[PDB]
Amino acid sequence: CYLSETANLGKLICIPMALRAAMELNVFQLISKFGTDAKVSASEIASKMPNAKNNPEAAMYLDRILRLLGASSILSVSTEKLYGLTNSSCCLVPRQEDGVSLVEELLFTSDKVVVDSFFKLKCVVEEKDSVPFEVAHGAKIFEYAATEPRMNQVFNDGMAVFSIVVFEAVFRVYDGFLDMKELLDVGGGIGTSVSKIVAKYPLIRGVNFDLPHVISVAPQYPGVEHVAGDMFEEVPKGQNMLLKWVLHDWGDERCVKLLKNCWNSLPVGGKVLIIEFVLPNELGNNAESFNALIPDLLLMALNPGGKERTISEYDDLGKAAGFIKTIPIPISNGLHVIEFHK
Amino acid sequence: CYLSETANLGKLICIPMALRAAMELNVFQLISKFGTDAKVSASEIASKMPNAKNNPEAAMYLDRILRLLGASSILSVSTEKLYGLTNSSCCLVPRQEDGVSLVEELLFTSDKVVVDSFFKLKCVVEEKDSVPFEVAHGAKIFEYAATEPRMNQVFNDGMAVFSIVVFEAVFRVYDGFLDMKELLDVGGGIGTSVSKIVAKYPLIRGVNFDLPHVISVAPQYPGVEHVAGDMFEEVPKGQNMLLKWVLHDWGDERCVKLLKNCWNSLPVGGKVLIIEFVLPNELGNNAESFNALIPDLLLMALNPGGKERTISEYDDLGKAAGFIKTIPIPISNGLHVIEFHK
Repeated sequence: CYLSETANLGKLICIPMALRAAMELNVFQLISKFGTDAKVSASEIASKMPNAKNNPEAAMYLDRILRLLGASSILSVSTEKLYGLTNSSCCLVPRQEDGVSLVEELLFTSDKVVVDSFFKLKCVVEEKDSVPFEVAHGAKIFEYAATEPRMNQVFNDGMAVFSIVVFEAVFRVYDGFLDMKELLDVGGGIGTSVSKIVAKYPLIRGVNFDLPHVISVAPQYPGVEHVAGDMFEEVPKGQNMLLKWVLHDWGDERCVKLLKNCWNSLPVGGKVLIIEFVLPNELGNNAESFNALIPDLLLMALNPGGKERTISEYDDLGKAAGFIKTIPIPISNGLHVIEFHK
Repeated sequence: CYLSETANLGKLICIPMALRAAMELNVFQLISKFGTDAKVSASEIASKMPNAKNNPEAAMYLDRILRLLGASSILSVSTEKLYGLTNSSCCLVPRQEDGVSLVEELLFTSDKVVVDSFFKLKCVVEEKDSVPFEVAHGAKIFEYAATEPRMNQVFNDGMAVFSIVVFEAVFRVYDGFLDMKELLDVGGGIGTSVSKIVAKYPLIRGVNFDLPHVISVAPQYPGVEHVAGDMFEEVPKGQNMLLKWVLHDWGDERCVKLLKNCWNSLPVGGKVLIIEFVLPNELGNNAESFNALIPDLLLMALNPGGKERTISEYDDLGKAAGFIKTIPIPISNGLHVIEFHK
């Protein structure tokens, strides 16, 4: 009956926006600053909030946003209501170690520019060659970013803090980093990714490869030697090559051409490591299943032409260039490390 | 484990914006226009979209979206993917009788002018007397809606549909109407409510009562006398009064005067009927909880004066006006008739 689905389906938008506002207001942190498995009032949390000081009602409005995150299991409740951090609410407290937390990723996935793009998802389907983001902002995404600092930050801050947790995950399972001479990181960005590798495997020689306009600003890393160029023209010579989140940006023709350029500048007895989220064929309310789908949608909103992929499809791509024995390694919740051997 | 909490919290934004594009692309009617327990595929669904006749990749993208819906169980999945309506997917298919769905309501809860307002939920906690809608748009809700047809209509079409399903329930459960001659709808707008009531119970002389400019347009219905005026000044005399989704738009001191004025124009054994979704005293992942939270959020966003309330709070209000019996009557998933007996 309807008055069922008015709640089931009507909560769907309400939760993320309530979460977002909580993140924006620190909440998840200010709560942790009180203790281990602690349990706090709205009136308290708002008391540890500078620009609330001037607002009386600060208390009651916060209690209304929180009880939603409560009922959502995103927070935990006791009785004046008392909220406390949860398993999948701890990823929102920045570590005292660095400052890391899922916050920066999530504030990006749900940014007005991402959602305003989603608000036009119905266009990939109706109009051929429509870019939701373009339809939504009337600029090529890279044009927009060039003139929109806040948008640029949010994207970079996000795919970084993310990349970190993605790498901590690979520096836990994967062993293949022991017994490497050099990795050549393709579309390596400004080298951070590999910087990380060089420092936990000094055994390795670091080559960051990306476009000249990128490389020119890349910081200087011990082990990381930068090299500018067009990976679609020619990847540089090397033994081990990284492709973390590069193939999902690109189609099939183009994905091959890059994977080809890698075979060439790679010796026999040597592999291209490809760090991705592999799309199961059995999609379910699995984090396996959802870690592929989130990007697919983001990829449809921001990059009509990219796509996440099933282990079947990587193996088709990473073979029509001339590889064999594509050895996929499960890492966590879908993070595979599809090895492409020459 | 981060890489787990990146889907649980990550999906929270994608699902809604997917459902939207789905409803918008008209996916739930087309899967139905196939059969009863039909399992259909993007390729076919696409060919039914006359707008997607000329966008080759049409199907490919629809598939990419519908996947995300399958995972979350809006749709149902099988093996190419084949999807079909479900209990929920169903409540988004316009009925043979009336053309009614949750669609119009869910397309409003998630409309851009509402999300935009959600993207300032935090303002309610910080800046005192702040109204996210106003922060986000410049205008007050009504200023904006008078110069913005598309928004105005979306809001009507949603409030419309919601009422229809909300009553169908009331009437399946509440014995009180059979046993009434006069019903005065206080804040009835164009009195579409007190019509539905009189139409099903024609021994009732209905009175619809709202402000001149509202009443100034209401149409004419059999068994309904319209009456212009200001409920917070005087309320017309009447055997019984209805107050559907009124109390919740106002704060305690101002609900009390409205209910006072009501108690002043009632005979003894007269009663105010309060139709609200009621805030449970302990919340959870239950339709009784969200059916109260969703509106309590939309309020903070669009009218922060308004709140949802607990049966005990509604009772305190009534008693303040000098009624003397509160009979809470559960209807469905949190929906109530609360009777204030004079």
